[PDB]
Amino acid sequence: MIVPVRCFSCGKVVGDKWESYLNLLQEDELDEGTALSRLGLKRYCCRRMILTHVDLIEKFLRYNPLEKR
Amino acid sequence: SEGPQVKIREASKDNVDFILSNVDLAMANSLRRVMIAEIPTLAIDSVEVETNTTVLADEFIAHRLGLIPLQSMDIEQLEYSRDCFCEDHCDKCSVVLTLQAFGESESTTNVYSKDLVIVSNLMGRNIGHPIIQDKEGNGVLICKLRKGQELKLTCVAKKGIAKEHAKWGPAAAIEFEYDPWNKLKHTDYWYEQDSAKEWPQSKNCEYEDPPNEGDPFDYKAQADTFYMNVESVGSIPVDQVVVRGIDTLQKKVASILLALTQMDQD
Amino acid sequence: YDRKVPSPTGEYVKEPEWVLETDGVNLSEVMTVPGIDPTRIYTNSFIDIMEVLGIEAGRAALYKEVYNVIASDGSYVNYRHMALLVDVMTTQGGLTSVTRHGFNRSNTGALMRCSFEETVEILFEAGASAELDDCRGVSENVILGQMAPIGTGAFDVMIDEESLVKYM
Amino acid sequence: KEKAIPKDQRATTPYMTKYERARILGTRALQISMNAPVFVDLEGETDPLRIAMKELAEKKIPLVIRRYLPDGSFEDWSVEELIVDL
Amino acid sequence: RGNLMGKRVDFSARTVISGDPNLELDQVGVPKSIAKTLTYPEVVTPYNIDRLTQLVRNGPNEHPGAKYVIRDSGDRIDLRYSKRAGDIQLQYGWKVERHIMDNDPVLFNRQPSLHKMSMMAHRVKVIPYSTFRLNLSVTSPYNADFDGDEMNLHVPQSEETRAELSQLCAVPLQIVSPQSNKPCMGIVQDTLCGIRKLTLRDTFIELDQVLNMLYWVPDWDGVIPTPAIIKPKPLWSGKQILSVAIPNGIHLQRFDEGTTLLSPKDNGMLIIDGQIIFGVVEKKTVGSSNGGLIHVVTREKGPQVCAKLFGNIQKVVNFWLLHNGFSTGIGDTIADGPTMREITETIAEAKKKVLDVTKEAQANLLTAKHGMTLRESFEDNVVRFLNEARDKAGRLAEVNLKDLNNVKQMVMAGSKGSFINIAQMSACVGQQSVEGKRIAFGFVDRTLPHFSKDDYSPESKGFVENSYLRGLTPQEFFFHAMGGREGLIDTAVKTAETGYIQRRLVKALEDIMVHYDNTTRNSLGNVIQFIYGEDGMDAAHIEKQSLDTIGGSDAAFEKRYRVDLLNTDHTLDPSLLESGSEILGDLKLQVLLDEEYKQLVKDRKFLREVFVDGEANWPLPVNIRRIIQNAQQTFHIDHTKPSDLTIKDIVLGVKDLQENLLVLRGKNEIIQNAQRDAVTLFCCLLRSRLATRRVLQEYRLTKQAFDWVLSNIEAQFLRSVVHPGEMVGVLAAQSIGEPATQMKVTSGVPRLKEILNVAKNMKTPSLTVY
Amino acid sequence: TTFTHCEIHPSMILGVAASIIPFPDHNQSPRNTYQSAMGKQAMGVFLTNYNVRMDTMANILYYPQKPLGTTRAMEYLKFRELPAGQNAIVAIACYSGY
Amino acid sequence: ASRHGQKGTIGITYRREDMPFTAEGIVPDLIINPHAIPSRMTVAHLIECLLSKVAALSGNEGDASPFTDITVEGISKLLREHGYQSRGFEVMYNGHTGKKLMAQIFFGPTYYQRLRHMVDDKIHARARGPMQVLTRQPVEGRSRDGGLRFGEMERDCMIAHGAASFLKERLMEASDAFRVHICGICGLMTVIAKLNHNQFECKGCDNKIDIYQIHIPYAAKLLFQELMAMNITPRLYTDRSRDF
Amino acid sequence: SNTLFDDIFQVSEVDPGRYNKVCRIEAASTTQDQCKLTLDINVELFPVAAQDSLTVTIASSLNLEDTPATRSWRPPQAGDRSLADDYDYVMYGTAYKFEEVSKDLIAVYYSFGGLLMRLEGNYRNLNNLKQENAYLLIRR
Amino acid sequence: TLSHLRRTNTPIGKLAKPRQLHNTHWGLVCPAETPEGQACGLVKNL
Amino acid sequence: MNAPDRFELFLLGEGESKLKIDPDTKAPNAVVITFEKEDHTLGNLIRAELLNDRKVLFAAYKVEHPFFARFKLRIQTTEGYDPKDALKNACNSIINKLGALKTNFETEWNLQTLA
Ligand SMILES: [Mg+2]
Ligand SMILES: [Zn+2]
Ligand SMILES: [Zn+2]
Ligand SMILES: [Zn+2]
Repeated sequence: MIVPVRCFSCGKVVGDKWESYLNLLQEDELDEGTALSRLGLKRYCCRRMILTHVDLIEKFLRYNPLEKR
Repeated sequence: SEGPQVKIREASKDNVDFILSNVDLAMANSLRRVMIAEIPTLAIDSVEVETNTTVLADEFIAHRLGLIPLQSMDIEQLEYSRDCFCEDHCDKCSVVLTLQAFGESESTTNVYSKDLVIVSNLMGRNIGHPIIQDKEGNGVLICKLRKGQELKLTCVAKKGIAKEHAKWGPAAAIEFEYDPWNKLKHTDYWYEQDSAKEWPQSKNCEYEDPPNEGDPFDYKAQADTFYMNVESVGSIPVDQVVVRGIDTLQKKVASILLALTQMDQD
Repeated sequence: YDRKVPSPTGEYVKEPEWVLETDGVNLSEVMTVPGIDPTRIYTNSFIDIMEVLGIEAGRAALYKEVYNVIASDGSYVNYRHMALLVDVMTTQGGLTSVTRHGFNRSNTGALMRCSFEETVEILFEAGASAELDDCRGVSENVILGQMAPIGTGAFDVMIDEESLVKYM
Repeated sequence: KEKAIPKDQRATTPYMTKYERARILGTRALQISMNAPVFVDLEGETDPLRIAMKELAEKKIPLVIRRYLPDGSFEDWSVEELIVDL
Repeated sequence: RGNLMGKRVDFSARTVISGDPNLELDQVGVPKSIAKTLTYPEVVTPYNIDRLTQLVRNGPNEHPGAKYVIRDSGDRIDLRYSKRAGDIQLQYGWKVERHIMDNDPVLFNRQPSLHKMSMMAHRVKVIPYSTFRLNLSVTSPYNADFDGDEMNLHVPQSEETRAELSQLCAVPLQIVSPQSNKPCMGIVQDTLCGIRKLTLRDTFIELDQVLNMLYWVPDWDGVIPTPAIIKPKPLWSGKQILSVAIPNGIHLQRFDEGTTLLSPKDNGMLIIDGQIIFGVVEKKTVGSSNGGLIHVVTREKGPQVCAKLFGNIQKVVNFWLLHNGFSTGIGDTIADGPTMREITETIAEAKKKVLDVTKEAQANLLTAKHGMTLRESFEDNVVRFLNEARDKAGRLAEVNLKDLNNVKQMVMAGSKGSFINIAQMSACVGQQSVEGKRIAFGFVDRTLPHFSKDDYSPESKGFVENSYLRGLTPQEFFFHAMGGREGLIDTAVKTAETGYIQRRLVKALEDIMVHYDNTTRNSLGNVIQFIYGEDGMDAAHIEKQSLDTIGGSDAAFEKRYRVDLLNTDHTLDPSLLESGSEILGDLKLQVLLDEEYKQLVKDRKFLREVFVDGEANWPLPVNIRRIIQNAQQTFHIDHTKPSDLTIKDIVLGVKDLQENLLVLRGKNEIIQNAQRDAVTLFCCLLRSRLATRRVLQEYRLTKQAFDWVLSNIEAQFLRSVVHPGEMVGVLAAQSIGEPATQMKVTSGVPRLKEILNVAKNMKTPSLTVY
Repeated sequence: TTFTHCEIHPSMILGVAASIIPFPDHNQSPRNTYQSAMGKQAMGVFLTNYNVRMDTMANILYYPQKPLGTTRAMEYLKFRELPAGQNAIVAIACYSGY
Repeated sequence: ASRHGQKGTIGITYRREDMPFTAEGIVPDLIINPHAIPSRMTVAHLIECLLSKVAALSGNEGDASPFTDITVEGISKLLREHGYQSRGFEVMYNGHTGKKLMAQIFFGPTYYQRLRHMVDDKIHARARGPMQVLTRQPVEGRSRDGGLRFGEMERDCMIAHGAASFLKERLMEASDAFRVHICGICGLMTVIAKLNHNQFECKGCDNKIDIYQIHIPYAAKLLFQELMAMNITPRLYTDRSRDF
Repeated sequence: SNTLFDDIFQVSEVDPGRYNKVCRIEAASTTQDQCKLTLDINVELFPVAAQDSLTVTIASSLNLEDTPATRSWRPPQAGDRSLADDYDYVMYGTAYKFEEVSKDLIAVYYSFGGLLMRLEGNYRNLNNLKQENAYLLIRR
Repeated sequence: TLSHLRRTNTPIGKLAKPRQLHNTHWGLVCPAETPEGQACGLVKNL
Repeated sequence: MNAPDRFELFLLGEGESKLKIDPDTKAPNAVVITFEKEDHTLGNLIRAELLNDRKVLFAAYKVEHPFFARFKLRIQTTEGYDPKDALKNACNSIINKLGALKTNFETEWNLQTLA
């Protein structure tokens, strides 16, 4: 749903690069591979972690909250 | 001092690359294994949820919190909860963090690791602070909230080793190679037409001379001159990762010796 | 076809012979045609072999058919199993099928025969005929929940006082 | 008792069968587990099955097998005189 | 059927199964929760009072523990809710229901459970997790894998059933199946590949790894074998290390095509005194095959020794392959450019031949093969050409494959795959057939809406020219899918029909048993066979042996068997025995030899009358060749010095051993005749093997070795006799039904059905006339 | 030279389940059938409103990932929006016999 | 299971320090036996692994549509452009010792699916439990602590093994076992037994000293009572009347 | 102990076959015209080429002084003296067959852990080879 | 869910083999998606 | 659920000792040492260092089951040399070698600039 905190294979921290990856794709008009390389993800285990992630939390946030406060 | 040799090729805050020469294969493998699975580290272990109106589950958030890397430079000054004399936890064996996030804005608000606030007495130690390793100054994207949603929880972090759970692992990928030219014939290279042309040359090949191209196979040679590269998640400095791996291995061997002496007495 | 006939020297050699394969079976009429070898004619249908040559010949043909079916896939089974099956099928003088109209119509106890098929009909017939079941079968002993006379139950274990007195 | 064949004309195999051995061992193990007198010296044993196996090896089981025939007759064979070769 | 013949039972467990290479053959891993749930009632005795008291104190929440305590009055106490009064005092004769501990025998089964080897007894091993764990070598009898399969476990509740389970249904006792008198278990998958890779001549192991491999063998004596190569570096061969797991005294010889003692291809097998001399170990040696290492070990040393062999081989090979490695990838299915060119040219030539035959048929100059229509003959020729094209392309690809190819390694070791698999993955999928015929014209005069009407080309009628590596074109994909659908439907329908057939056969032959008079009778007492199997032997003790008298030429028979002391044409060399100087010119010994030769000639005539085809290899109870080899290797026959045997001794020993070969023990003429007829054939084999010339010239046996051979033959024959009380009816029904599940004229399941049900009218009646 | 129609794309002969298999033309057909059957038992995200639906049983993968090797047909099946599986680093080897 | 018919269960779990590793430090998240490839001829699995490796390295989505121009040779060339062996083989090291494996391992990403079948949802054992009202046998269904079925095939296998005592124990002690009183005159089990008063009576036969007790399955008792309802008289007798 | 056989052979040819570390060499005796040797050699540790002369010896033991699974093999110790010190290639194996080729020609088959040797020669030259284990020593 | 919404069924005295994949099925029902049990070939997917 | 607690891998249980040494009757001067809550990390290192001793004839280690975190080490030395003393020597060699390596790594690291 949300970006994983750690890479499954090796344990590198990748949960702090989702916003940077999206910003590189949108504002900088960079390709996915170039953005992944620029973010410091060298091993394809982390490259797939960030490349194949699907952000379903954005869709889940479209529903009105069940409980208010 | 005339024992194992070390030559650092590249040193950084996240990766340390070195050549470990005049050492045994068993020793090098044990070093990497200990650096992967037996270096103590501080990580969130228990979470109590006071309010959770998020679209995510409590166990989901707890797992994400437990995977956050925390500073563990002074971990040796902390005590194991199992070995501490306290009911549940105290300042001598645990660190308490608090997270409070509210959707005060119409747009989506992101809850990061920087929002965790330490409410325990660190006693002048250097542990507990979440690691920030990005330009923007935020940390791990723990969660997202919309307007009207609140996340309130308290985390208790205890020291442990990656053998118990991977979240305590302070070391990322460890490059480990030896004999890049296959001079010991420890591998039979799979090939279709030419193995040399079909198998790319490792970057470490520049540090060893190529085969003499006609010399007899050396049956007296033994593995040595290992090329290693340790990557750290940021919990502790990479040089500290290596030093504490060696320390842990030494302590384990010393424990074996001490147990042997204890049995000798009886 | 290739058949191994002993050579005049003494060795076994293969020689070619002409064999006629026919669709349809008229064994009695074909066997009397001059020129053929009546002592080697064979039929796929073991029923005709049984009717023309006898129950023993039908037994042999049935075993041959079963062996052919088993070995067509390349599998091998010990002779005695197929021999026992064919002997059971031919033990009453005719070709007894393995269906409810064959072995299930014998006199082997209502409690045993009803366990296969036509349970209620068999039980009603037994009640009408006042059948007596000796409970010699595994099915009967299983229904009654008592040790069947098979394997470890095919004998009675008794105590030996003659040896008890001398074992001290 | 016309169904009891005299010992002088027994025609059954003189070798104990696998089923006979299994039942003898099980029965003797049950008796031992129910606190039965053991006629063999024990060098240290707690399993009734192992004790029964020792008794069978030394031919000290006071049991006789009554082998039945399809006609209803039977033959009595002592465990001591039955050969255990399987 | 739903509540009496079968019913729900207690003291049972079910869960997913897994493979544990570190578990013995008969060991089964049981989850701790299942162990804590299942209980065994143990009677309190002076030998276990303290242990049972400790378990009771432990209680039902700690393994090992106890759940109930039953007093001599029959009342039951739940240890839960009972601790209020403290620990109970145990008394003799009480029962403590305690958790199933290690080494407890339990019955392990897998449905459908089509044969007796699918339900065997295992020893419990309490392990951490939520899955049963079983040795890999016992998967074949269960017909089970680890894709999600479940197996049932049953716990006996009495000492009698416990002993019966451990003495009749134990896994080691079921190694040699009676269905095909060959082992039913063997090395499989990873271990079958690893042993083949380890036994290669190029496999050498250094000291450090050799020590660990040796220590991995539980029964290793502790003696380090001398390395094959001493200088300039100590290196041990894979054969040398593997020989440690084989028990001493085992001899095995097998010759493959072109095999010689100087085996240049390292094929065949030769093991002497438990040491592998030469030959790569593969499925033919450690697999579940007739005459293999498993068969020899289980028939010579015993089922327990064979079970230990399984574990030793698995452990050593698993360690070696763990530290060696083995994989497979896309590169293994790729052939070089020249081979692909040759394959393409072969397929093109086959297609050209198909075009030529099609053109001739369209010109009407083709004559129909006799007994078939023109179209049928044309289709037969086309199918033959295309099938031969696929076979040739597969042969080319396999020849091109190198020794380092992983798929080739698997195929050579016999672990998995085959020539058809290699050809389809690398060269050509081939012709697709539905109902044994090419793809029919589903549309009007065409197969798909992409060809022209009345098209008979291979690509139009379903010939997949491409391979899986290349990929199938859409039309080939559809035709291949049609074939696969045919296969799936056949699988389902045949499963159902075979299940029904197996039930019918078992119900028909359930009540047949061998009685103490060796007769096979049903519940009614009716005699089915006057002696089981017409020989009185048990299938598990039958082995294939060659009859040396039926075969061979007359000159060979005369040379091998005839011995003469008067003439000098077939004289016996005086150096073969210590009395060869005074044996010449003796009429008493001459008449004895004449009688022996006359009996041998009569035996040859009878054998040729019985086996008209002249086949000499038939299943027989006792393996005389192994007995002779064991005698030779045990007594260290000199092979040069003359033996002390005498012709009188040899002849009389064989003759009187024929008397000790007893199957029926009646003391009347009828039973005596039956006894003679029961062993007439085995007597023929015995006489053929233990001949005077054969013994003195070929075997060089000594007096002591000959006596030992006779005694061992008698013991083996007496052990091979069928045990009274065996349910041969159920055994035969299962043995005939189990192959049916895996199953011009009708064959297979339809023909088996037509046989079991006496059909008045069959599909394809036929006559064979000579 | 008498064609009257042309296929839009042969890959459209497959169904919903069979359109997830990558390179199905390189596979034996029974394996394709098995995968078609099994893909309906893989965990994913059946709907985005599982937090408001009350079904008897439901399974939701923590971190769904879209396949690295995708098929053009899946774009219309929304496999990249609600994926059922993960991209695991797989090695084909005989390591320990387990 | 993967997307190619390759389904399997987790035999065992290993930590990162015990898993094999490459020179790059990448460890496998899953290991499958090579022997599953040849017989099943799932070349699509290998091609998908190679394509996924290339896609992960280059930052793209692999085009795995069935009928296209993509070929293994092209994927291999692309992979070799990234500094990896063209066929995806990599040199690996043993995690226990660190020595290079003699053979090279096919290593790469692959799409795997978690199926609905979990061992924790199937594991169940029973020593004793509730019995059904009708047959007084163990109840069906693992959710209700039910037992397993010892069917006709299991009975036949045990008969072949010759374990008569085990068969009897399974059918009686591990399942319904009922004691009934039968009259010696009539085999009918219509004997009223006042066990507390130690009295027995078979009204109709006018006897009180000719009663026997037998142990039979409750299913057998139910069958006999049903036959009695259907007017059939199964009379149980403890002595033989005809010779063999 | 003592040399059971010794000779000098001229390697007629070497065949690597399908193996990468083991090669089969055919050689004939330099002094006897009726003596030939076929031997499997680990060429990775002792390469052999055509037209090479090899001194071949077969002994019952490696200890110098005569001493006519025996004992647990142990790594060589410093200062240990044995026949192996005088040669380059040493193997240990067992004889598994003696075959009569002609009236006076006898062949002995040896197996060194899967590496096969066949020594064919006269009966008066191969009379000291027994059905037992032996060491094979090769010196270039 | 998509496959279930696009499933079809065929009720099986008839003299034919409806379980086979006919040629006319091309482009109309999936040639590979079908149950492996007793419904193999009777349940089709568009 | 029957998954054992993860701390069982390294934490020693009640009534359990780190080392369990028993004589081996298979050969003279041979001993078997069971290491509890230990794995290949120590097994391989200790065995490799033992193999370097000239007075050690046999040194091997094995892990019977990966489920349990314990391994067995078989050591056989020459006559007159105690296997216990051999193990002590190997452990001391390991400690000294590791200390030297640590000092070398520290001195080398102090010479860098980027970190
Ligand atoms: Mg399965
Ligand atoms: Zn990673
Ligand atoms: Zn504390
Ligand atoms: Zn009455």
